[PDB]
Amino acid sequence: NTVMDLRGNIKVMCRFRPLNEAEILRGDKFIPKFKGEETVVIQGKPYVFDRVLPPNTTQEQVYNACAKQIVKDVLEGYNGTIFAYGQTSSGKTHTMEGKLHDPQLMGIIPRIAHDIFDHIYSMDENLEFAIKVSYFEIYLDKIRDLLDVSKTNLAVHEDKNRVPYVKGCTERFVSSPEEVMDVIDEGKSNRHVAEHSSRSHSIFLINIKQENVETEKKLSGKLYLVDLAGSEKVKNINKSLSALGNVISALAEGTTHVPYRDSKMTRILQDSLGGNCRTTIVICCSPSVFNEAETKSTLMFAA
Ligand SMILES: Nc1ncnc2c1ncn2[C@@H]1O[C@H](COP(=O)(O)OP(=O)(O)O)[C@@H](O)[C@H]1O
Ligand SMILES: [Mg+2]
Repeated sequence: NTVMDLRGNIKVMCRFRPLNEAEILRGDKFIPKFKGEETVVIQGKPYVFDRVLPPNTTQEQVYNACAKQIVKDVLEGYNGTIFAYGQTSSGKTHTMEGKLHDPQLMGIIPRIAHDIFDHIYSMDENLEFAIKVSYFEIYLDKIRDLLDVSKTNLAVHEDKNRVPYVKGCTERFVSSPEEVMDVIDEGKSNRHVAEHSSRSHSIFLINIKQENVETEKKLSGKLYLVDLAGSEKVKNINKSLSALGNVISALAEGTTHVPYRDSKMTRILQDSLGGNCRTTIVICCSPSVFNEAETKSTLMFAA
């Protein structure tokens, strides 16, 4: 959807982060200019987005602009993806997970958590839910499961009925917002070390299933939260982000065939990416000169 027009439904948003302690000491010039709620400029000719989020924008502000709508109709049987993009340091991980237990500094995923268990708990009623989550990285084109260090190079089969999935990826049923937090921690705790996260894609899946206890009828929704690896140029390739780009721009033209198979990632996410779905990309940029290099690359990744 009652708040989603058209097969996609790709929105691109642009969070600029504040200059940090280093950058201010150094005396970094500050390059971006903000015309309105959607436009940003550097040197010349604009970039237009669904939304621009200047340094001042709070997490709670970011959540409402990017996630809250997606959350509502996952609870109504639809699939959704939220991407965080940008060079290393831009604030992708600030945006997606934040400080998990500060009520003010926590990012999207914890906020999605609290949100979910609040629609659910203002009602049931006759609705009984099963919420399971999967947490896995894609490093060097292999699918490492962050919930089970046994599993690396996991395999992408295509289901029964046409569309891809990830065989035998650990699932972990949760039932409180903090149990959702736990799974993020568990994975951070299984996650390889030696920057490593700076060079691998994090996929966080929240699978909500619900059944009516009388009518018996049931809905299923999937919400993927993805923390993409830095887009900079200066642990390899990252043709991946190009496959991603290829998919998005394709959807947003109204051709007919979409380069899903071009990467493991766009293969997996295919059923939560395009058509009936919502996909919001949060591209994250630094306002410094010292990163204007990538800032502009990052900026035109979208269209
Ligand atoms: N919008 C913001 N407001 C305040 N601090 C931020 C913001 N964005 C990033 N930071 C801080 O700057 C650093 C870089 O963020 P990070 O999420 O690690 O970027 P990336 O994930 O792209 O490497 C972190 O210490 C983070 O907490
Ligand atoms: Mg990061």
